[PDB]
Amino acid sequence: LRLPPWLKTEIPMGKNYNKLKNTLRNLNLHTVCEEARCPNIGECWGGGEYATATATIMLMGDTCTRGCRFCSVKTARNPPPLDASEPYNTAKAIAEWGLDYVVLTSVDRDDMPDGGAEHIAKTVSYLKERNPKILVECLTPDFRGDLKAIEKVALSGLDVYAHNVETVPELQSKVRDPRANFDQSLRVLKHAKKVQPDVISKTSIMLGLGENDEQVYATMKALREADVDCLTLGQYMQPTRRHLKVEEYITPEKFKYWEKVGNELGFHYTASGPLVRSSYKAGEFFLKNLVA
Amino acid sequence: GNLKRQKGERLRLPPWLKTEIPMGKNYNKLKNTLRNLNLHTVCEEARCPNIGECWGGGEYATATATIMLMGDTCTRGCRFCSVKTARNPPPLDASEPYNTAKAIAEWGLDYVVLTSVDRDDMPDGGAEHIAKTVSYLKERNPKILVECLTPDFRGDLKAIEKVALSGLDVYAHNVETVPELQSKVRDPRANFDQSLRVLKHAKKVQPDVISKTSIMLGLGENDEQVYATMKALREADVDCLTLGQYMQPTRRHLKVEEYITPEKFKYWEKVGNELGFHYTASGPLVRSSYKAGEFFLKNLVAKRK
Amino acid sequence: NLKRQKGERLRLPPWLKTEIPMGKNYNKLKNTLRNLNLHTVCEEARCPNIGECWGGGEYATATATIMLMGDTCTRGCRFCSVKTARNPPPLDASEPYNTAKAIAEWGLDYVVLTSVDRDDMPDGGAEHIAKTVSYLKERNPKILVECLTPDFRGDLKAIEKVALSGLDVYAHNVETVPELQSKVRDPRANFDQSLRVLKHAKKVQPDVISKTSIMLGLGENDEQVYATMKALREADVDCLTLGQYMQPTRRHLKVEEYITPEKFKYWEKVGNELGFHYTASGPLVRSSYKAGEFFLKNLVA
Amino acid sequence: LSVRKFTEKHEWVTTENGIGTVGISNFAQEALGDVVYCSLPEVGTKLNKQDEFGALESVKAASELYSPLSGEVTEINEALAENPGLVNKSCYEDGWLIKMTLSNPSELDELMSEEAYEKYIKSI
Amino acid sequence: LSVRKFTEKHEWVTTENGIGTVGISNFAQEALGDVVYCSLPEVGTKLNKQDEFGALESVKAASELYSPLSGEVTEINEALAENPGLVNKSCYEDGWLIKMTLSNPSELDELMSEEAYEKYIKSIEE
Amino acid sequence: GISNFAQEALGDVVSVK
Ligand SMILES: C[S@@+](CC[C@H](N)C(=O)[O-])C[C@H]1O[C@@H](n2cnc3c(N)ncnc32)[C@H](O)[C@@H]1O
Ligand SMILES: C[S@@+](CC[C@H](N)C(=O)[O-])C[C@H]1O[C@@H](n2cnc3c(N)ncnc32)[C@H](O)[C@@H]1O
Ligand SMILES: C[S@@+](CC[C@H](N)C(=O)[O-])C[C@H]1O[C@@H](n2cnc3c(N)ncnc32)[C@H](O)[C@@H]1O
Ligand SMILES: *C(=O)CCCC[C@@H](S)CC
Ligand SMILES: *C(=O)CCCC[C@@H](S)CC
Ligand SMILES: *C(=O)CCCC[C@@H](S)CC
Ligand code: SF4
Ligand code: SF4
Ligand code: SF4
Repeated sequence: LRLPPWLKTEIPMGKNYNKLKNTLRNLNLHTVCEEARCPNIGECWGGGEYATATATIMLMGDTCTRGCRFCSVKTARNPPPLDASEPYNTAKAIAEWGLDYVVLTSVDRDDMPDGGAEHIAKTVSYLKERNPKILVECLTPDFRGDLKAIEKVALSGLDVYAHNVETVPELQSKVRDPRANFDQSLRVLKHAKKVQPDVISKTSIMLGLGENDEQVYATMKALREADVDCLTLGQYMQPTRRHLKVEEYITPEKFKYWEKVGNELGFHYTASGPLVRSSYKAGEFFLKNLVA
Repeated sequence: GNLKRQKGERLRLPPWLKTEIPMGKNYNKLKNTLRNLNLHTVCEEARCPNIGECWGGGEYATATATIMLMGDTCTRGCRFCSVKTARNPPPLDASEPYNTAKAIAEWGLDYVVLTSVDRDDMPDGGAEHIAKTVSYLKERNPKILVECLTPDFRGDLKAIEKVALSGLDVYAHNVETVPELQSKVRDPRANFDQSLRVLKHAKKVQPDVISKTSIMLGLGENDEQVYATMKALREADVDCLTLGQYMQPTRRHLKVEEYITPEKFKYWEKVGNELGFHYTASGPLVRSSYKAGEFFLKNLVAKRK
Repeated sequence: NLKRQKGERLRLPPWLKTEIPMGKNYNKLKNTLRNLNLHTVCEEARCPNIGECWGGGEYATATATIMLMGDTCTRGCRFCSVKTARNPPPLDASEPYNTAKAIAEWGLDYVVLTSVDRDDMPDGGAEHIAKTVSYLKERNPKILVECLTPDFRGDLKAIEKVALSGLDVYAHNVETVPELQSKVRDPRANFDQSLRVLKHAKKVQPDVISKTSIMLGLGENDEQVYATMKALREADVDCLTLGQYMQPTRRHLKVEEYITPEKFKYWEKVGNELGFHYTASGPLVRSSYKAGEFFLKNLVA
Repeated sequence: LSVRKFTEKHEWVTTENGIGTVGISNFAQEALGDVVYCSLPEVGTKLNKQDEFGALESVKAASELYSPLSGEVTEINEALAENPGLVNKSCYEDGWLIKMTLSNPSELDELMSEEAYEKYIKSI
Repeated sequence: LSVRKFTEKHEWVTTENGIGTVGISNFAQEALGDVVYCSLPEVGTKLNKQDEFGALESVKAASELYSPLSGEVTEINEALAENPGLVNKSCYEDGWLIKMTLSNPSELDELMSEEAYEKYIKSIEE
Repeated sequence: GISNFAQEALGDVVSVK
């Protein structure tokens, strides 16, 4: 039982924030920020000085078919069916918020035959046809290694294909649902590079789940052997009392250390920090390292 | 004081960099002209310390400002420049070149400096938009002198040619820093060799035009790199040079690594004369557009020989 | 009310009011002159542009017109407030050397030299003026020198002495129209003689640039001014200056008419039609008023 | 509390129970930039009108603070030490500089009203 | 009769029995030249600090006059009507401009002394 | 105490993150 000082946040202020909160409920859309109970809700939904207010619309309802021990998203054996209006409504809300860079995600839908690859592809197609110059990033589930489902999402005009390994291989069974493993998540990023050679790969790992420095180095080196472009490192924080406890709060100085090691291995950009999540300032990192 | 930054810590502002809060009649006259025509200036967006001096004018000095074309949002994200950043800014205002000529006509300027954001979203980088502004200026007043602080256009020779053939009097493009600090200070779409090719190609297209560039000191460069840079600028046939102190515009931009002494700036002007520049505007608060019309007379002196 | 009656004097128009000269550059230039025993036509003729010319712009713009050969002229022009005496003191041999020191101390790229008339000197001081130009081109071969010389009573040898001194601009003023030469200028000067000075200057030195100045408001009319500008352009005079005559003291000529600023801008248009390389026209425009700026912005291209 | 009155050095003051709160105007903070250090006087410092009681230092600029009133410094904003951005973010509320007494309350008649200051900064 | 104090607009002032005598300094009259007309206010005119109460006109120059104090005009120099040259020939004695009462006797603290005005017109570092 | 709106978006006091 440890409580750190550099992981404290603020209660959401509603100057530019209720516009996003009321838009999500007008179109009956969900987001991963509210379900996962992220502390960076105020920073991401409301730019302090000059940061475009962004979000992460979570598709296919607020209930996941999987139960990951680090995630507080609701889990049900059979979630409600797909909403056909979700891909169309999402494209409107994103263009309404004036985003030049948007990142989309969704819960796992193991009950769907394609796992929702066609539903995600229609959300990107409606969003790119409406605004061709907007940048889209998809945090894709593993689809249980369905190479056809991964190909369908990667060929939807995607700019950055994102699928997270979450933690080191030795902690896959304790942290993630058994339907997800380390080698499977790598085959999601590898196959996206084969079907779409010009795509940008991106993944996120979490620290504080019992991993050591030796295990983390082998994971990043294996990701570079998978030709993964981008990497994200962040401190795992306990969502609810029912989920896993934090094992070790990584120091911000060591968080900065892995940023140099990522630059050594050749990662196109390594975003590391205690509060750094997958989509945390994703558009800002794109403008600083991926445009030449 | 310390004048050199220790790691983690930041420097105190030297007294020779303190300026007055801008206000007055000429300051508001220029402010009202810009807002009535939806125009922008790099003075405001880059937060120049010389606003009060340039916009305020004086007894015999005319109030002037450097109008910034193609919006207030750039496509580059330079870590030293407080100009806002977006990948796809709104489309160009077709009336901006025409309105710019009307703004200068109100101010009665004989020498005008123009600049712009970088528009990497535009196929020609806005070269035609800049050349159109010079045309309307010569149309409203044929006896006007125009200087263009021009973006690198990513080395596009046709874009550089279109600006250099617009009736321009001074073609200005800044290298900002020494080659060893280009990646840290500037957007990756800009590099040292590219900026010199811009200045070199402008002289090739229009030999009568004046080449002009600026360098910021205080970002971590040493004296060897500064002299090597100035030597390379002369070999690119750059006519004149400007040296100034880099000053942190906002909390989120690069910290000053060292505050150069006023005497050291006087030495770099001495080197500029040795290397053969027409003039070398060297000083802590000296910027590219600072008294540009006043320094233009130095070009006419060297041209006479 | 811009026309003058005999018993009445004209009121000073608002466009001719200037400020009292003071400041850093004004006192800097004035201290340099006193330490070298130098004189300027700005102070002696009491120019209203002293605050502007000696003020400059704090880089390479604080300028003044040094007056050689003492502050006392051998002639009495009814428009000039420079002192007059039959026997002025002899020339200071160090004045050409000290003048070059003052100009180098000011860091000027374009310098204007002038002097009183020395009709007591056998050459009118031409050698003295030429020696000052030689010292300037010695310390700074890049400098541009303009000489506002007297007429030397038409002495061809004295005119070419200054013209061949390495000069850049040879300036000599006709001051007024030919019909007002007797009223305005000393009888030792006339209109045709002033044109001979400019014609002979170019004749011996073709590369030189001619320059002359005229004062408006002494009783001339538009028909005489236009005819004078034709005779000047016929004499191959390159540059022309038009300005408003202003009464220096009570003992000098009264202003007959204050010419409007719009009329000065019309005469500038006439100078362009006649082919002058530039035409500096304005109420407060003098021969040396921004001379370097007019020279560089017109003659280099 | 009372209405806000400004001085020519772009400093405001509001009085309440004989205590004056002093800060800088929104026009001044936008002209200075991101404040990074607040040089404030110590409690008990006797101040006269137009006396320099401190200075504000931004990233690209610096400004010397002059006292709008005559009195004794009662309080300083300790929050500015760890968060000097309050001067830019909330110059009228959370970014006040010092609080002082009024040894000569008749000095408030010399300051400009909020309408007079808006005309002062716009030259109208 | 106390010592005279100068302004930044080259205006001196002496006080005696609560009456202030106003004129222009010797540095100003030399810069203006031969004065030919003196525009002076009428008696009883109330003046504030730095108010344009009159103006001087010379042959080659013209300068406005600003009151160094606040009060009511008591007397103007009638000798300047037919002899405007007294401002040049005697700016500190017989060439005074106006005489006025003093509303604020503490306004003398704002002005300069004989030494400070000399450093002000010569730009001497102090 | 604490607001219900804040409490529902606060977390689990042990908050938990
Ligand atoms: C909810 S998942 C959505 C994608 C898909 N449902 C999956 O996991 O494959 C999106 C992100 O939320 C993050 N997340 C959830 N709870 C978290 C926590 N307690 N600490 C840090 N990240 C968390 C994970 O890092 C994950 O990358
Ligand atoms: C709008 S840029 C014009 C050049 C063009 N937009 C480009 O980068 O290719 C205006 C100039 O302001 C100057 N500038 C911006 N921030 C500065 C700072 N913090 N300190 C000194 N100069 C600065 C730079 O010299 C820059 O060249
Ligand atoms: C520099 S000397 C002329 C040179 C030489 N002494 C000669 O007369 O041949 C006097 C100069 O001052 C100018 N000047 C003198 N008094 C003037 C006045 N009251 N108004 C306009 N110009 C005046 C004359 O035009 C002339 O150029
Ligand atoms: C708590 O740490 C949950 C973090 C959720 C991160 C989402 S908003 C983006 C990946
Ligand atoms: C900060 O120093 C920004 C400087 C901007 C210079 C502009 S006003 C002229 C090029
Ligand atoms: C009064 O008008 C005297 C003008 C003197 C002009 C000198 S400074 C240059 C010729
Ligand atoms: S797959 Fe795991 S982490 Fe993702 S939403 Fe479902 S339970 Fe949460
Ligand atoms: S290109 Fe760089 S220096 Fe020029 S406006 Fe854009 S950010 Fe500023
Ligand atoms: S010649 Fe005439 S104009 Fe020239 S200085 Fe002598 S009196 Fe003056």
